[PDB]
Amino acid sequence: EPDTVYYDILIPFKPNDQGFSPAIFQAQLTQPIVHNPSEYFLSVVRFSIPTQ
Amino acid sequence: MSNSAIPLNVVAVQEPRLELNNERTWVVVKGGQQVTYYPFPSTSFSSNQFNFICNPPSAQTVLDRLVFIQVPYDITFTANPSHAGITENLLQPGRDAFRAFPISSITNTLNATINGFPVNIELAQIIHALSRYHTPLKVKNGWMSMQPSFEDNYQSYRDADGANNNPLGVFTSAAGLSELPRGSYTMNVVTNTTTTARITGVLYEQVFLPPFLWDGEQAGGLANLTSLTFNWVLNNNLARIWSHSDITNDVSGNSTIGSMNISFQQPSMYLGFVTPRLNIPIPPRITYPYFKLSRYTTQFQNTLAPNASSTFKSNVVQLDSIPRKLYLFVKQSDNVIYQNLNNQITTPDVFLQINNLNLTWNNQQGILSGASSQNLYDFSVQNGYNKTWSEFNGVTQQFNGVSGQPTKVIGLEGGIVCLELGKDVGLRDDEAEGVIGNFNLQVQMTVTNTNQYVTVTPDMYIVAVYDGTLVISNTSAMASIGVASKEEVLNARITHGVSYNELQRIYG
Amino acid sequence: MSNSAIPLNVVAVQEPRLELNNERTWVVVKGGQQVTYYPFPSTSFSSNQFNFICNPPSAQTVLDRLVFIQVPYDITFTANPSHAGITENLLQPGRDAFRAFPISSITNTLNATINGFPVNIELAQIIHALSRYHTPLKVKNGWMSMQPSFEDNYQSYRDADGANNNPLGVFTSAAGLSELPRGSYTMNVVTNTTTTARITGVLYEQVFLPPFLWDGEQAGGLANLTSLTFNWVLNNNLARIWSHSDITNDVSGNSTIGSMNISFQQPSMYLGFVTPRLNIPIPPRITYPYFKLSRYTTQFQNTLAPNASSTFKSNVVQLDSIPRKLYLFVKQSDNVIYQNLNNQITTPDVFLQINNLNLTWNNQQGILSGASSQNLYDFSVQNGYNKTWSEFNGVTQQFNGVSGQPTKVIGLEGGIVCLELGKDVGLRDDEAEGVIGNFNLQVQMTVTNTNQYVTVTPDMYIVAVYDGTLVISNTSAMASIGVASKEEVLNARITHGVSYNELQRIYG
Amino acid sequence: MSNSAIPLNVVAVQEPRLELNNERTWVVVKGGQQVTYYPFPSTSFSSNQFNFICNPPSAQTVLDRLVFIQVPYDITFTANPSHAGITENLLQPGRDAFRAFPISSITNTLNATINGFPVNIELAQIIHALSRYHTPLKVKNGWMSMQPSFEDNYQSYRDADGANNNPLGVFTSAAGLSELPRGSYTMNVVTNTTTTARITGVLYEQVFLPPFLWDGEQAGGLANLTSLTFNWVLNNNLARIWSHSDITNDVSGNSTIGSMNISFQQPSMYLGFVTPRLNIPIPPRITYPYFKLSRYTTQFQNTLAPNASSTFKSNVVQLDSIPRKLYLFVKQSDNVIYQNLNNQITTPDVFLQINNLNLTWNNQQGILSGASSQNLYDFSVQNGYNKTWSEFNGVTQQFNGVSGQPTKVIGLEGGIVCLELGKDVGLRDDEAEGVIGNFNLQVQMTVTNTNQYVTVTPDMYIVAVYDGTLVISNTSAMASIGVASKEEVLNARITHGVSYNELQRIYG
Amino acid sequence: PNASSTFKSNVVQLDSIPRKLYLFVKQSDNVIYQNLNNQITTPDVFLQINN
Amino acid sequence: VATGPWRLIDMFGSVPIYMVDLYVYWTDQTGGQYLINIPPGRILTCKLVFIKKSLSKY
Repeated sequence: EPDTVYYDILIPFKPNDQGFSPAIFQAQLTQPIVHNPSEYFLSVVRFSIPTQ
Repeated sequence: MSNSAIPLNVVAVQEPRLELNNERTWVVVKGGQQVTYYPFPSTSFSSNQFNFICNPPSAQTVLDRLVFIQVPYDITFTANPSHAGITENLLQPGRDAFRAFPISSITNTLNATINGFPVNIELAQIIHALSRYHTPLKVKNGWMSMQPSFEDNYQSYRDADGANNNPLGVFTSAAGLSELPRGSYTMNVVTNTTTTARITGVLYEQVFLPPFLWDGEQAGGLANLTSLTFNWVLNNNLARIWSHSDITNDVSGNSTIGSMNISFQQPSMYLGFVTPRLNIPIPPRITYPYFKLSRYTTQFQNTLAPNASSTFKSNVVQLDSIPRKLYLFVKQSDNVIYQNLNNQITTPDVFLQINNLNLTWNNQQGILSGASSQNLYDFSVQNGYNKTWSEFNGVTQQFNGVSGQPTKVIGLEGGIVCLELGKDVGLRDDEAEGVIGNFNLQVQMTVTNTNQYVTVTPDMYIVAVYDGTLVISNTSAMASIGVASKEEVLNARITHGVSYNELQRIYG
Repeated sequence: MSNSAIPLNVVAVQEPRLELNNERTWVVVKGGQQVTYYPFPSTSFSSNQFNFICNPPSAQTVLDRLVFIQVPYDITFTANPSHAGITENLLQPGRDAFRAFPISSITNTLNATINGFPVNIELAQIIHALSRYHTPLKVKNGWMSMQPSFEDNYQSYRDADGANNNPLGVFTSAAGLSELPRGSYTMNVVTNTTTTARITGVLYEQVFLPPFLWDGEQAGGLANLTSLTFNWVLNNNLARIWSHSDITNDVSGNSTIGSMNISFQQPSMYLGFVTPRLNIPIPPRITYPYFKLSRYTTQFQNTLAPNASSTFKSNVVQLDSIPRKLYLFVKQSDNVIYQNLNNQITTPDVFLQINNLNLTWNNQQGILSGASSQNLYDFSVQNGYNKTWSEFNGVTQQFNGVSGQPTKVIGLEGGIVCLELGKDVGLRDDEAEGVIGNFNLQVQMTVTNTNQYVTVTPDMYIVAVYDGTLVISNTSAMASIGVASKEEVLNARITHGVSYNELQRIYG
Repeated sequence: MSNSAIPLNVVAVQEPRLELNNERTWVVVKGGQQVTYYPFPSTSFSSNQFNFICNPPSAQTVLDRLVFIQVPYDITFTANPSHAGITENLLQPGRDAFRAFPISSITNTLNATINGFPVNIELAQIIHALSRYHTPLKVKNGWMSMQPSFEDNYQSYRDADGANNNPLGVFTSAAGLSELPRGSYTMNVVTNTTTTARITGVLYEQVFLPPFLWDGEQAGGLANLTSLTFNWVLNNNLARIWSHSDITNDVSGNSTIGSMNISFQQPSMYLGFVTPRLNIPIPPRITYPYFKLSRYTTQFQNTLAPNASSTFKSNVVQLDSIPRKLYLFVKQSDNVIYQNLNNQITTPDVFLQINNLNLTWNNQQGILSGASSQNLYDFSVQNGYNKTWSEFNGVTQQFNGVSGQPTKVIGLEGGIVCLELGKDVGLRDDEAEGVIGNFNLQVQMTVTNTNQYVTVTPDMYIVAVYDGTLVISNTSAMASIGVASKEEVLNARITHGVSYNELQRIYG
Repeated sequence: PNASSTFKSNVVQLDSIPRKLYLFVKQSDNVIYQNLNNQITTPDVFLQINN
Repeated sequence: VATGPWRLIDMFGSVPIYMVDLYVYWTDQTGGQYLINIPPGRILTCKLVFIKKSLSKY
């Protein structure tokens, strides 16, 4: 219910036995972030990617 | 009738052979008028995602609930320059065929938004458990059949071959009027040889998330939609489509296949739109039963092998309302089985045997602490299980009748228990299956590894299924969970009219 | 509960394990005294046509709907010049049986008049359409177990052997609690070698045509009949009873068997008369459901093979009343396969695969034209089709694993599309399933042939089936289609009362 | 209303895809909180019998109806002088497994007592017949899955091997999703070698009898009770559990396995007790349905074999009141089988085929004079016999092609006929399914031996299952058979409302 | 040249009951017309109505 | 790093959120997907924001 809540998404690092990482992360969160998302504009700050 | 303890009330009922007189009435069935089928080719196809976007053709056009997607493909196999040779064609006769069900298994997640309100499911892990029941033979043989449809019986592929029951076998050698095996699926082989294989065909997969339905029963369609649209994001690996036999390796072993490549072409959704007749009107706002699948999973470090037991406590999770049903099973860790694909390709899909489970629900601990695993099976085979007890508690000794050898064990499949909530948990007074708001539960459950070669690092899952009633209007897309209230569940007047079976029918 | 967009109403149910209270009754089950049975032997059978007549005892005895006719027989085969070869016993363990279903396949037409109004069904080809359609496993394995009744699933016997689901194998070799293959049905062999063979037995077949029923449940049996006479008339060819596999015959197209003759000894037919209780009487005049199959057939000159596609045009027709159900299967022609027995004995009972169909009901065209073959299968299964998607549209990639042969393709079975007009075509408003007027159809459609072995000239079909009511009173037999008026049908007070599915059962 | 000899009124029904407006009500299911399972170890167990005794948690706690007992064992075999050599492992790969349902068939008679009133049935002779009768695929592959369950379809184990469909084989050879052969069951093994073997394992078996049920559905749990107890009084032979095959042993009737000795450990029986929810109460005296099935037999000394024909007569008996159903069947040699270890182990429980049967009720004889042996299979599969016609009356023609080996006939299980008394036999009006009292019945019938090797010496059982009410109230529990009186049966108001195919579902 | 068959008369809506009506199968015309000899040779007659 | 002003996307149904799912891709002409790959030494980091619609818009 509060006016605004931030969330952080980070992906660590996972190689195959064959050295490769999928830059995807996915996660079921053990407890809801927004109580009811009908009244939120979602937007993103500060995202960053290793392009090495 | 009378004359036993309390006096009973009496009715006579006619036999079948003769009624003969009863009040018979001619009935006219009326659904109209034009019934159709469209093929919305997926816009923007790729190796990463298919995306369809398709709006109902006309005003007040009801939309049928079986939806699916066909996708023409191409694959090539290449030999791995170790263990060679390597004699004999890469693809074998009763050794290698599609994983069931293929597309769904390699889908990270699929999304669809009915009328601007989003609904999504998690196809990858949910499936192989949701597929195990509530399936009967009738239904298995029907709608489901289009996608490769047979399960994984054996704990590991090596042993299986060759059985009258073997999972990946060619169509001949499957007993008449019974689930056929995954080698049946017809697609052309362009060239098969040592060092090279390449194949092409076209696979139909069902859309699997309710409201849409996959069990053969039929129920109202969703008028009055404005715009449906789907979205398929493919799971990164893409090798997981294929299955294999650990046998063909052999003895080193670097599996003879050294790799694979999988390619796609435009694939098309297939929806059907009926439109109703003028005389009979459909109401401007209608309501539907919509369920919700979510999965909460846990990681672990300590492994067992090959037949050692242990214990695992789950992770505290919170659920927004009492779920209708709840699934709970152990499995070989996803984290691993992903690197080094050959294991990924030849690794089967079966669950460690649940020795006992003990669950602490809201305000309880140790619920079903004293139920013999045997007990955990009887409920529910009732809910729908459809596998035989022998499969549950996986093991079978098959002796070999020759001196002198050790006899040998096989492992078949794990139990995949479930507890309907008001039935097998016992729901506290003045509260019922529908009710909001919050609760939370964690299941601490001992289990064993039974697969006879590999060292199985485990994980736990928990697939919950909420019951909600969503309204589709034009244009609106209301959805509600916990529609009942506390006062209403107390002193709701009961009925002798309907009975728990009919309730059983609705899902699905 | 009143928590939804529109308030909804609540009720409670009790979980199966506890009511524990609700009103119980005691239901005594009254059935008229003196059920009897009797074999009515054929008054003047022959080799050409045979026919029985029986009269029910009186006005008040209710005959039952399930009738069947058992017929004893002998045969004899004799090895021809100049094939041999001529080695091994003239019959072989995996290769020989009766056609499912044996005397049904030979009948040119079965006529049976009731109470003085004659209703008849042609049976040579109409029987195989109806055969695959409505039965499920549990009912297939009941009454319909008396005739050798396992459906031919490959496109030619030649390939079948030896699969443990091969359509004509020996009892052992057929999996546990399943549909057992054709070969298993017993009759004694007095002799067998090369150059000669002779078998004797007694084959049951239950007379098919409605009213009389072949599906398990009982509906009030015809009464009050006054008199009833069946009579068959068989195809002169008669060689069709026996079926034989291809492999054994040698190359140069020479056939081991040809030729042979059949014999029949006077056959019988078992009716079951029941008579009601003293006090409960049957109404003077009653009313039963009255179905009516028909067949329309169109053959062409053009031919396709061994797997090339074609499109074709069915002849135009005019239909008196919209029928309940329709069947549209195209099969290898009848023009050929009555000429020159080895082929006549040999040919299987499968039809060509449907690449798609385009249909026109009245004044519209293009109905179903964009619906992919896969869609047809789904609606057909929904009607009860019962066969897996793999065989419908059949072909199979069974792959070789030897350096370096090519990899065999198998022609498998056939597809037989069915539509229900209210369910599937959609009838214009004011019109419904029973109503009368003149609606012309003409079903164009494209087809591929699949068996690898022979060229085929194909004759298309359309079976239609009207639903009427027929009243029996002694002795009268009024019958009427569409009972059923345009204004009455339009007004249509509609009951949210009866389900669809229960309605589904009293087929058909 | 309109157009039939008799106008019959109309109602229109909406197609399944389109309701779409009808009173949709949210329904909640409510059952008492906490259902918990307790394992009672058994004090006072021996090789001569098992003894259980159990206090409920209290009164006011509904005890669920499903019950079962899990028992651990220890069997050792030893080699036989002097048919030897008996090269190769004492126990064979496909050859030898558990009989089914092992602990049930061994039990000489079983007694339980609800709350003071004793209710017991005999297990040893009853079960192998009552087994067949009310199971499809789903129901047999469900609860009854736990004990071995595959029937003895073959007339001797000699002929079976090596068949895909063989009665007792390893799980490897079976058809996906169907009943497994008895061999699959786990028999954890200590050692085996020619001259010895030792197996050890735990086996589950469900209590059979009324009320407690072994069927698929489930109904209201017994309450309210104070005491319950079970007594298994085992049979004195105890070697019968294991089953052998004659092919292995030749040729003086000297067999590998003689002799051996079984042992049990302490068994425990599991039952779960639901407690209802405080708010909605359960009444002080509840009334259930109660069935009980008393067998009647006869001993004959007239010997017939290998396939000679004969006729018999039962001897008179005097049933107290009409029984709900009646299973008649000849079965081999009860006295004869027991002598010899050899006999107990290597013989199946099939019964000879009824060539024809005649029967007498009270006051009429020649009921079913001329009903074809086949006509007797037509009913019942109406009362759910659950096998093919072919296997009923089973004889098997299997031909062998070489010159010259005579083709061989094969033994098979024979028919076990049944008849519910209202439905077939017909009844003097004023007599129904419940009413007391006296009646007298004698069965005559002709059977023919069908297996090859052993000459059978017959005896024929006649089980009869009565119907009746039982009221369980806390102090004491009472029951009447003959709950109906004569004047009440006559003139009982008849109900078009309830369907008859519902009474199929009741039991059991 | 003497094998039997069945035939479905096409549907036909009338306004007023006809006093009488005559049904008869016969040799189909088109054939009779094509080719001069064929055209002269073949008579008027019909096929025998079995029922 | 965002530099202003807030750029908004919308949100729709009334399901309490249970999953953060995110995929990153890099594209080349001719426009093929190629899901990005993270090197041995670095961590990949987004941030997120929900704002209550009522503060932002009438």
